[PDB]
Amino acid sequence: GMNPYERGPNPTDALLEARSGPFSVSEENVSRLSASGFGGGTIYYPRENNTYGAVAISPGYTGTEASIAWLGERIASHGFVVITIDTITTLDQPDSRAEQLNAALNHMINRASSTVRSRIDSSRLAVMGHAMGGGGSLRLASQRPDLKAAIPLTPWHLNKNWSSVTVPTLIIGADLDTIAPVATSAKPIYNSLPSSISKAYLELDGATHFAPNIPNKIIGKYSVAWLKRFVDNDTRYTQFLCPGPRDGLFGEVEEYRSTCPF
Repeated sequence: GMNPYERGPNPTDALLEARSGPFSVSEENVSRLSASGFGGGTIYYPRENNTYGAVAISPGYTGTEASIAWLGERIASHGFVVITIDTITTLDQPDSRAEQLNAALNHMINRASSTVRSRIDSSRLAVMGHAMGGGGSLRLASQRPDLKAAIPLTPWHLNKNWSSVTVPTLIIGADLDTIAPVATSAKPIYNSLPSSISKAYLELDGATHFAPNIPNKIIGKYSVAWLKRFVDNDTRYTQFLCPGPRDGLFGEVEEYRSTCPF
């Protein structure tokens, strides 16, 4: 098609809500010893002979790669090369996690096997992270306006003012989070982002701080729609983001805000 970055079948709610997307995925192990500037991890990549955008995902404080593994694989299965990382130590702070997200992106582009490197369009990169890892994704986005998307999940950073970020950013909050409360963290972060960038706020209903650490159909669906729209420029996914998920009785979320139209 006209957009050279479109991958996969035309989307539906059911296809985005499924446990796995349409792309067969393989894994490349990144040992802690092979990793420069992060703690190792796993690269999930589509076996099909396309090039895809690449995504690095960081866990949060005391969290391991296993706390975010499901989301990396799910996203990769919709047509992305995704690394889920361990950090250098489990106690690393958000700004350290930002440096490690950068190191993880660089590893995929420079240090992985030719099998992985040949499937990456190194010009189309995104970052994600849970909690302090979401704070890391915000810091790195602020330093790297070349990134195509950022998805901070139940994020925390010391700094809530990310008005300098121009990367399309989807903030995911959890209404029952007591560890990084949306009242003091996710919502101040989201409202700091400029009106003039592509951004959205998605607050999960009945959700704790740890909602991102188990398979979650809503997180999977809208993370994939966000990356599709902004890493792939794929306007087939605009309809999922704008006006976006409904709230209330038959809805998907507690609250959704956006700078739609995209």
